[PDB]
Amino acid sequence: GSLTEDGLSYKEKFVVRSYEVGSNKTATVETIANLLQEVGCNHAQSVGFSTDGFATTTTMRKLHLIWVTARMHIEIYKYPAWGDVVEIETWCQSEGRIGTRRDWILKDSVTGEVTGRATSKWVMMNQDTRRLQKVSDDVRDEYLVFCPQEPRLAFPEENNRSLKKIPKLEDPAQYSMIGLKPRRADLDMNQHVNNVTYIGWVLESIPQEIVDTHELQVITLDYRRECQQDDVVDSLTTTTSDSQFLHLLRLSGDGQEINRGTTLWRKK
Amino acid sequence: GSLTEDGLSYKEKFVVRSYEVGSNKTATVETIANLLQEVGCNHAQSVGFSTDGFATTTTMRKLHLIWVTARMHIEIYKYPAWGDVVEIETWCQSEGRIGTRRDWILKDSVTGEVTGRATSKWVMMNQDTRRLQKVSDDVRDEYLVFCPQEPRLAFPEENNRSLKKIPKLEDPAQYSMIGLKPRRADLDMNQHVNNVTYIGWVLESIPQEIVDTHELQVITLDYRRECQQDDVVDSLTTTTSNDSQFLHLLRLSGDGQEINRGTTLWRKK
Ligand SMILES: CN(C)C(=O)c1cc2cccc(F)c2o1
Ligand SMILES: CN(C)C(=O)c1cc2cccc(F)c2o1
Repeated sequence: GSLTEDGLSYKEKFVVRSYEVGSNKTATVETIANLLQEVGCNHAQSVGFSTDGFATTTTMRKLHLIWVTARMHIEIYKYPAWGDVVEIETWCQSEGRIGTRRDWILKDSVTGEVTGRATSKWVMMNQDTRRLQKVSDDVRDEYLVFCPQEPRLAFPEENNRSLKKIPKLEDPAQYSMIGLKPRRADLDMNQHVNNVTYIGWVLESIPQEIVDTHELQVITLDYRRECQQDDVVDSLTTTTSDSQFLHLLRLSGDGQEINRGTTLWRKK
Repeated sequence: GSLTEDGLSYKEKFVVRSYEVGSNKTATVETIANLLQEVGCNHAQSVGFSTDGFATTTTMRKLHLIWVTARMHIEIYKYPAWGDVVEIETWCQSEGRIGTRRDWILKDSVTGEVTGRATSKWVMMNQDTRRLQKVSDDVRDEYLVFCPQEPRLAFPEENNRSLKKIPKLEDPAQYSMIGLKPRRADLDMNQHVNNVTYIGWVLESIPQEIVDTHELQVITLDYRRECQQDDVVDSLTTTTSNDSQFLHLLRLSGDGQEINRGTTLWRKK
């Protein structure tokens, strides 16, 4: 991969692998989410930020500050098949004192057609106390020289799906998958649960008949709290409708919320 | 990737990804196992066999016959770091009427040094009845034109670890991880549990202190029976031993039916 001509975005190509595809012989949404993370990491390395998933500066590191995902929104028009080459372009933008945004555009390398798009909201947090904080001028100016100055949005449309408020699922849930636990393959280099595992956990409570007859078109996920390595999760889903679902991940014992989200599925 | 000059082996390069590494910032053994699987699949595609993990012929497909892994053996000398380029060469050999063998050699692309090696034994099974069978001349002859004629072994040594008999762990196990269940990401295109998930499950019962102070050098895993999508597994481990060795057993959570057995060898960091 490489930074583009103006140095304000990064592109990379990936060939879809045999173990990365589902029953349709096309990439799963978790494979897509892993590729989004990989290209984000390579963009951070290319300009000198940390390469641990937190994309921090030396100033943030001394203060024990990190960037954490608050929301992920992905829309796929066509999932790439096994052996296909997908090109992904990514860029970031500061969103004032609130935090930052990372956007992505996925294209079929052969046709040049846009096959997907994604956006994510990130907030600054002290890694020890877990307390959020606004972004100061000093940290903001370190990032601004690597971002487009004029707004560039993967989801420009007014009142689009990426910015909608997600309600809390009410008990009883229509469907559930209980007792979900991470294994070492679900952890990152810092022993934290990888963000993509939560997408997988949300999808576990979708009935297999839906997965067999529909394709996932849109997923919006809010991240409220981390699942620790020794935590156990319950995945809950209720149909709200194309088929739409409301989702909730919570700790198996006390019922503490870790994530909430929505999915939109199209009949095959 | 591509078939080599003589057409009897296949090579492919991979760059280690950010989400593919563990706490050491180097590729996990499950990332290595996935890469071995990917290069095996690309080798099968290159010569016309099926690309579903079973590497079958048209004759096998009509008879509902598939190849399934009976044993996997991996030895890693150096795990590649994030951003490193690893080159993997793979080839197959028929092992008479018993089945076939697939071998791999992993190299550091920059230095050319061998950083790992692996071997796997495959048997022919009817997909529906799950009954094993010997390999007939007709099936054997279809594969032989794509294999070296003279023996070529990733593990040539006379008393090598890849062919040792594995005993059955006796209760009580020293360590355990109970209630392990596959999720959709653990399944292949045919909705079967991916072979690499079992490696992950075996490793779940190794204490975290061992993982934090040692590096996995060798893993030998026997595959006895499949874990279905709605099955639940228990992973059991007992120390058998600057080197630590363990004996492993995966079995169904309820009736205790064995699905896998294996051994691991770890060296102090
Ligand atoms: C969540 N954060 C802070 C990031 O991922 C991030 C921001 C950014 C700006 C310019 C260039 C980059 F590579 C950037 O990475
Ligand atoms: C487990 N099996 C049967 C295989 O993976 C296999 C055997 C083989 C022989 C020549 C060339 C190939 F590509 C081969 O693939």
